[PDB]
Amino acid sequence: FSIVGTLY
Amino acid sequence: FSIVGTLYP
Amino acid sequence: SPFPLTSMDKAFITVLEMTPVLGTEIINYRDGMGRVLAQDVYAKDNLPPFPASVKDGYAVRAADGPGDRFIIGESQAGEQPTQTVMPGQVMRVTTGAPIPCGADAVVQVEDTELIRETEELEVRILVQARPGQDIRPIGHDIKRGECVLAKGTHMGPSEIGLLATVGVTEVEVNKFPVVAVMSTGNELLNPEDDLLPGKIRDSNRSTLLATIQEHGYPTINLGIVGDNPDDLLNALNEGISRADVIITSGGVSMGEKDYLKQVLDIDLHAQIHFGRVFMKPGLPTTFATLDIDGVRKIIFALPGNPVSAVVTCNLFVVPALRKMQGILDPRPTIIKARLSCDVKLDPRPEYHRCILTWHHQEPLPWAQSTMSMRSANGLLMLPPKTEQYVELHKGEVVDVMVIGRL
Amino acid sequence: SPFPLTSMDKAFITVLEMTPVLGTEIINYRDGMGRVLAQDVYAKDNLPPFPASVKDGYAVRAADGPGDRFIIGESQAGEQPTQTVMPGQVMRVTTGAPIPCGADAVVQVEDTELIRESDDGTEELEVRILVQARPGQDIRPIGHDIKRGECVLAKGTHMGPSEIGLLATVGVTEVEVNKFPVVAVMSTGNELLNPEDDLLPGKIRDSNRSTLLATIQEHGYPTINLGIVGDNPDDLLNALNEGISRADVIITSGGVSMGEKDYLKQVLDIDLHAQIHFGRVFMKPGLPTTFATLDIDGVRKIIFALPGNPVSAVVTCNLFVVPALRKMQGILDPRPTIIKARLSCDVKLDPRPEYHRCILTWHHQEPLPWAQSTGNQMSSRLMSMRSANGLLMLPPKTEQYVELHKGEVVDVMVIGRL
Repeated sequence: FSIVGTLY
Repeated sequence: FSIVGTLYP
Repeated sequence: SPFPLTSMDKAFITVLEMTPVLGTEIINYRDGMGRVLAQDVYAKDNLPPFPASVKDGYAVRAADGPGDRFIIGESQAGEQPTQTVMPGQVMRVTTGAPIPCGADAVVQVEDTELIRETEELEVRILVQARPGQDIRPIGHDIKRGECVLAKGTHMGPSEIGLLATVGVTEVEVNKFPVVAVMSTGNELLNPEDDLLPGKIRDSNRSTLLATIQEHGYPTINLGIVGDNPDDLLNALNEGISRADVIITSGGVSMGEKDYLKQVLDIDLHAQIHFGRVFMKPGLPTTFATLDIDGVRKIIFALPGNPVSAVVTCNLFVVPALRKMQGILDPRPTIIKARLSCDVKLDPRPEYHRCILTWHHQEPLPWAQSTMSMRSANGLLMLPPKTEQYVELHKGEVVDVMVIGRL
Repeated sequence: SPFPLTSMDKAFITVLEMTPVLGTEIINYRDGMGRVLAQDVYAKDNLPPFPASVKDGYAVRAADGPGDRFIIGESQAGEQPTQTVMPGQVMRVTTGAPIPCGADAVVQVEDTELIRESDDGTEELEVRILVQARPGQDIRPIGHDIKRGECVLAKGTHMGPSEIGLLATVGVTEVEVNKFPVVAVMSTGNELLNPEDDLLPGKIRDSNRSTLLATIQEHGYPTINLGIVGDNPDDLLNALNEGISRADVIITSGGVSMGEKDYLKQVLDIDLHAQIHFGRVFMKPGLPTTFATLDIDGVRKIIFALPGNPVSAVVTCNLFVVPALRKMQGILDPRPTIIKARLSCDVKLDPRPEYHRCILTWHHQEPLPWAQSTGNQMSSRLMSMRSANGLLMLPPKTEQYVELHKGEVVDVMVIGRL
């Protein structure tokens, strides 16, 4: 869980 | 759009 | 008679087509949640009305560049500035404060240094500024006369605030459908009552009401009604006069005891569009319309089975209610998800209450058929069994209908 | 002072950790929408209490097999059947009707044929069973769905319409649930006018207060409008004192942020003796965001000071306030739902983690939804036939990823019920 933002 | 569940192999 | 098995596809489009759109009314903007605008909304002011600073700093002259500057004063919020920025001078500004004449750029406080001074007197600008830097010009957000909200808009919190921004505190929106809910069946007791032989408690009425109330529609509790033409007629007549939509649950669908469809046809002379839907669950689902005084009321007769009631209510009633309140596309949101469990397929299109859960770094959500701590927000849409596809396995992409908050 | 730039990750966990869980109260089941059970719920009855037919047909004996049978009567709903099924006899049953003794299977009407009826033609007398039935076929035995004394709902359950109906089923009309947080919202700034008022020179209309309240009310929590408050220690302290006495959460918007003009934090620390956990969050928008807790009489109130910027207000509210509110009302996992979607528009990345209001759209056979970013204030309002239901979660820019393109999988936070 992250409140920032992930990538792909 | 369909109110019936669709499928995909 | 017995009514033809209506395909699930046809039953759905029939409900929407036969369902009318309600009239409009004037409401206060604070009551606009979930409402659909029946009008365009134009701005009568510029936003911002004045050039506003984006950063907390100093209004400078870009032509002056970096260097030592005199602080002639401060621009307060809510006050139109009286001073004019001359070459070699600056003015202290806060975020949202008006930009004084003479200045074309704003340098933030992080790019400055206090040189010499309750009042500051001199400051050094440490950077070169571009014309228009950190400044909101007049009408940068909203220009005067511009349409900020088009008719057909399904308003949320932001749309309420936009109304408050432009100053339109009164707007024309479609009415909300008043929905009457009743339960039929001689086996039904009130939830407050202890069980008597052959009797069960009425749970459908509570669930249906809670379902409609969740979408913010006003509801009317017609209570438990006996499975007989006299009591049904009285309840239906009351619902028709007091509500736009009348929902009933329970009662013998099939046989000749179909008092519900007897009353609808003989006494009320309503038009029954379908009485059976080829689906699981919810086979004995009935939809009827009734024209009184040039006004069309809609009537739903849902199956007595608890699971059937909540499923048919989300499949037929809610889309109908959304259309009545002016929503352009009243169709439910359907998403792709993965099956949390293997499942046998039914010849009928099947629907299960499920729980959508997104796992981290995983593109598709998982749907778990009825975790137990969470309320079901999805409706699993199983396809009818055909040929090789007799069974669906864990991990296959399936359709899930959103029925609650994700 | 000036407060350190708190990372977005730390700011979020600070809010949740410093946010208390409210006490409980007894409510009626009809008022249980969105409530979290603070108790186990036991069934005092079996569901069904009696063997019930699944299909419209006849209660039969499997040992009799197919053939001609006598119709001794019909099992009515709401009545315990008085007749007993003898060999060679059947009883007509509808869906939900109690199964009479002697019968162990039910054959639906589709697998039957009416042989002979009365001379009046008003009564069925003899029927032919066309199939062989298995014992227990199309019958719901006692407690098939719910057994007596069984836990049907555990404590911690966030209830929806079905959970209400389940309570009505078992007959538990009174339940112990967590209280809902009372949220008070105010606006600060000498430039603010009521939306009902025409504009004056240097003045704008207060939109944050309307939006914030609407956001909280969408989640079904009770709200209090404290109106517009002047940016001065006296008026702020009065508004805060009123909000504290009346609410569990106090939200404010506007203010001159940091500096010696920071009345807001001056009142909080000096006058109110509240603890300010952070005053700046490394984020966009909503950099000047302040979160504080205050302990009075063993009760912890939480206070949010959101930026005056309209876009910042709604964004910070969905990021910090709403998860905190969900924790107060007893939800075990108050964290927001984050889903994967594809970008509908190209976008430059900011050194700060950036959040954009966006519109999520699912298509027919497309697996991932498309997230169309709303630029901010007005951009969407040309295509805003739908309200923004998502919050685009952009990563902070790096030398590797400076800009994101159309089609890439990104994180989107669902901020409204679809």
